[PDB]
Amino acid sequence: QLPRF
Amino acid sequence: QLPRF
Amino acid sequence: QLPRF
Amino acid sequence: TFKLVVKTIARKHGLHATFMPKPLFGVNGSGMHFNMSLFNEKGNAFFDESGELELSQTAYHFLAGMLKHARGYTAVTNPTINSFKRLVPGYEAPCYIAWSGKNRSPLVRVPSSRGLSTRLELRSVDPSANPYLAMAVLLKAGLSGIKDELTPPAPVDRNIYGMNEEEREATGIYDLPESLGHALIELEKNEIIKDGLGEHIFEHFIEAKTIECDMFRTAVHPWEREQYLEIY
Amino acid sequence: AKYTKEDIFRFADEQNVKFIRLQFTDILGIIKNVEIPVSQLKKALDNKIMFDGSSIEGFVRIEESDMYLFPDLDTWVVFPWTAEKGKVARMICDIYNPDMTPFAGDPRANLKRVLKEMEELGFTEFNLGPEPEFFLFKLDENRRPTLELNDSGGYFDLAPTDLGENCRRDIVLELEEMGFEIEASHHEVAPGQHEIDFKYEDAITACDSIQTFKLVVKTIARKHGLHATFMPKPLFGVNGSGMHFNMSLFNEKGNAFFDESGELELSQTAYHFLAGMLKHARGYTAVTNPTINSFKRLVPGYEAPCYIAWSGKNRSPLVRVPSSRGLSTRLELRSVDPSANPYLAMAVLLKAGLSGIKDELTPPAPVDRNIYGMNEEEREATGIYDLPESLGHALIELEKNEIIKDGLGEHIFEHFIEAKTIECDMFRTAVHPWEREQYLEIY
Amino acid sequence: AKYTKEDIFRFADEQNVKFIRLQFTDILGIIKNVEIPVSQLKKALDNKIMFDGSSIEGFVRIEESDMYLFPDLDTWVVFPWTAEKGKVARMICDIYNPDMTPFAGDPRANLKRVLKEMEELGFTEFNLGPEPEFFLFKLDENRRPTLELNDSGGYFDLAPTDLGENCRRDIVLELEEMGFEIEASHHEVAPGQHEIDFKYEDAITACDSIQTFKLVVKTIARKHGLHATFMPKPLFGVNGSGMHFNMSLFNEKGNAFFDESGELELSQTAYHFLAGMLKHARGYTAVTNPTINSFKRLVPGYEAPCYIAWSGKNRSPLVRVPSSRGLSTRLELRSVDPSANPYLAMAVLLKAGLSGIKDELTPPAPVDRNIYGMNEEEREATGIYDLPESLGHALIELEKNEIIKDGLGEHIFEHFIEAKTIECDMFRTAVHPWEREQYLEIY
Ligand SMILES: NC(=O)CC[C@H](N)C(=O)O
Ligand SMILES: NC(=O)CC[C@H](N)C(=O)O
Ligand SMILES: NC(=O)CC[C@H](N)C(=O)O
Ligand SMILES: [Mg+2]
Ligand SMILES: [Mg+2]
Ligand SMILES: [Mg+2]
Ligand SMILES: [Mg+2]
Ligand SMILES: [Mg+2]
Repeated sequence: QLPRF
Repeated sequence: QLPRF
Repeated sequence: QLPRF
Repeated sequence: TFKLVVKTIARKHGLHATFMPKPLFGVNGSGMHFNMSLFNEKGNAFFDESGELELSQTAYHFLAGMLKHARGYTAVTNPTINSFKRLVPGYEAPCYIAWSGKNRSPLVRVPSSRGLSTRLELRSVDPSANPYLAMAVLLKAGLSGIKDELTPPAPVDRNIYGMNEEEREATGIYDLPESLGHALIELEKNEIIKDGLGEHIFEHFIEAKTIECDMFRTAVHPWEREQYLEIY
Repeated sequence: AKYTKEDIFRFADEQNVKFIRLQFTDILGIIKNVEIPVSQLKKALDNKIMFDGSSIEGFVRIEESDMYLFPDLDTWVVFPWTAEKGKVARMICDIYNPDMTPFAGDPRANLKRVLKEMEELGFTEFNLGPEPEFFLFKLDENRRPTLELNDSGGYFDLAPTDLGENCRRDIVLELEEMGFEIEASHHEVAPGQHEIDFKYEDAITACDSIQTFKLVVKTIARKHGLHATFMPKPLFGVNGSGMHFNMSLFNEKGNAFFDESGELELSQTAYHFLAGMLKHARGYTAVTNPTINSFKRLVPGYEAPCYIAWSGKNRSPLVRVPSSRGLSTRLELRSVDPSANPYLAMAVLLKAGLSGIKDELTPPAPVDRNIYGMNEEEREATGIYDLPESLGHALIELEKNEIIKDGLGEHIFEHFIEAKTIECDMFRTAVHPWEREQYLEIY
Repeated sequence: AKYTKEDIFRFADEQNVKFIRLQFTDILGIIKNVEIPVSQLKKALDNKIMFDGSSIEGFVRIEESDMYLFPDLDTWVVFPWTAEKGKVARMICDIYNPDMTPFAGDPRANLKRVLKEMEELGFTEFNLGPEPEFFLFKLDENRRPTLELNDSGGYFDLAPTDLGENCRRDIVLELEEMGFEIEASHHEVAPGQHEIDFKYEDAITACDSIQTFKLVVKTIARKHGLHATFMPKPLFGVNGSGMHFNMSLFNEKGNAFFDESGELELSQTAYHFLAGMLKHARGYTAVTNPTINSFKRLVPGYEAPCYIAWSGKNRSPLVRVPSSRGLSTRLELRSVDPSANPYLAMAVLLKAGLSGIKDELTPPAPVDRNIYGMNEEEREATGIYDLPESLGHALIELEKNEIIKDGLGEHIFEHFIEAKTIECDMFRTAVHPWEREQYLEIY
């Protein structure tokens, strides 16, 4: 869901 | 127009 | 007279 | 395939090939101008020897559709934060919603070639965009313009950059979104672009781009330190 | 017609070329080109290639304009330094409007128009022989040019000698191999300065040969770890680089400048051409010397011209008449430098000479008394006048003269004036290390 | 009369001075001096010291000429940085011919002559307040100036702060100790640029204070490992250094520029002075800006004047009228730079104002519409004209104007033109690294 963050 | 400047 | 040049 | 091959070959010769819209400040950006033409059974649908500018009514409807929803699909055609750094005046990148045959950085340009080579050029697209999504949204906008038979605005050739924002907002000239967040808002407002993208793609694209915008907004850049660490 | 389409296709097939550089020259004189694979060659020969014509305007371009790329078949040249992964060939191309009309802003098209006017007046051809001079500098570790010359030679000296090096010999050998008509080659007055002379061809062919010569010389010098520069005055206190033009006008009978029964064995046409060239010299000085560095060369004591006068034998005259006669009768203009655009310079010179012929002007008497002997006031009484001392004054003289404007065309004149005024403004507001060395400590 | 001979002898005895620098100013503005032991002081006070007057002519001197060295008693100043092996004192001296007549080639004598003319017309004194600006650069290991500024300050900013350094504070403290009337001191727009303001004194006293201020600032900056420069434009793209002159004319009643019943509370004398100053500005621009670098400062966008106009509140006017009135009424000329000779500039400005008063010229209407908004053509229709863009044009304007020649004197005028034409030629023929970076690989 949020690997970037 | 002005890449030099 | 001209030692600058 | 061209992106992949160019990157591989540049890596072969000890180089890095980048398609970032604006890798450096104060220098020209990178664009991916699209020259599109629509064909039918007879031939080119944009060509008409008896029409004004040798352009068919289909071409004018396509122009009207492309210009009407440009604020809508600007997010899809420029999906990165770095993209809107390219859309600044003075570097030949488009900044206003207008079309012309010969002007300094128009949003849509009509090349002088005619016949089977008649086409419309959109200059706001950058290499970072997804080609499939950009083509889908552009085709949807043009198709909607054709179906609604919208009349395009008169072309501008008076160097719109000459006037201020207020002096040109009186006419039909409008500004493109200045940031990815505003473009995302415009996407969330427009319905035809949503129909052209599909619910699944629209939702996932919006989620990813909102995450990207939030990540960029809360970051602290060295620009801020160079401007305020010593002053304050 | 030296080559046809079938000849070009046969050459491309047999020499195994995979890249073609359709090249042209902008207003500023920079060689530009569009690169196409061999598979597009047929389309290139159909005059169907589109490109951005605004690049011809240089950096002062504003709006993108589509233009055609009519190539010239006779300019087909295959480069030798292309390895084995396909060869590279070039053809100089003409620029045409989308309405099948030659572009007025193209220097080559402007030269063709001026030549058409000359043919209308009654002449056949305008033969030109240039004498370009260039400097050779040693490269640094990072392949950057330095200020060190390759040799401390002399005028006509056997300085490079045998046993390797001798970049002039390699350059002339490869030029001969590429198909260039080289008359002679020698060392110039300045150390590291070399001159190579050409054979006399037509105006357009001579200009194309000049551009190709610059490109080839730069490439070959880079091959041997050297930098070849055509800057009019790279160094202070040393002789500059010139591109003397030996021009001759021909008609159906033969050389129009030759007359066995005339004074100095010169025809009345030659005298009218001299009068026209001298009358408007102050006008086209800007075109023939388009850079700021150019007017650093036009200083007394280095054989560069400084006064508007003509002679058969004098120390640095503006126009010189070589002693050769017959079919070799010609007039030499010495104010031109290698930095100038050959097409624009030829156009303005031809316009001035044609105007002189039409008006039948009487040239002033030649001077042979060493005009440098007197002061400016003592020679201003006679017809001797000074050339412009800076690019701004030359630009003003251009803006005043009308015949040179007609010979350049409105588009080229406006864009040239804009670019040169920007260049002058950029140079004027800069702060040079000379100023710091002269005032930082004193004041 | 502030001091007498006996006072000078008493000072020399009590402060234990062993060296006296009899100093003067040449045409080019360089401070020169003859050094004598204290034992010769009596002879120095007898006006019997001989020296070579040709040094006043600068580098263009030809023949040695003997001249006297009449000192000024009121200019006695003892330097503090002299250790204990005897102190050093100076007195500004007048130059006199061997026939007991003041030398016409001395700038101070010329200023005295112009002041005598002004007193003949009816006025008493010409008060002047200068606003000199200077740059501070860091020295290298070999005690050579570099291009790095001492601080990245701002306009009126508290940039140097406390806790050491603050060279401006030390400079103003030592100037106050030496006996200087300092009004204020602040940081200028450019980083590393500082301004110190003076009190309003007589013309001669103000010029002497300017010269002493330059000397003291340079010495103190060298003490703290810094280089203080008064170059008009040491760096490109940054604000230049100016020496705005606030001048006021006095009579027996009081300030001649003040009139409560006049428009803008200005007398007719002030308007005549404005008309004279504006009419001949193109004439004395050469004298007020004598270096090549000076005209690099006179460019738009850096608050330096560029057009001949006056205003009470405008972006960079040539002449500005401060809002203060009464005895503080004055006219400010902003085209002067620190490199100018104070005596020559004051002489030419006084001559222009006096001519305007005598002719009763009507000044043009003030401009407050941001003349920078229009183009050159759109403002040339009105009375707005451009200042000379180069030293050569300014020298031509000098050679045309006659009133400025009368205010300078034949000797000073001839020697100034000679020296400055050499400077122009020296700069014109030089090859700068700008050209070797714009046309090297390009051509
Ligand atoms: N010459 C051009 O039109 C280049 C356009 C520019 N590179 C862009 O990204 O839009
Ligand atoms: N010997 C010569 O004539 C050389 C002339 C000189 N090199 C020039 O540039 O004009
Ligand atoms: N703030 C100012 O007025 C500074 C003016 C500028 N330093 C000059 O030299 O003219
Ligand atoms: Mg395009
Ligand atoms: Mg030669
Ligand atoms: Mg020659
Ligand atoms: Mg100030
Ligand atoms: Mg001021």
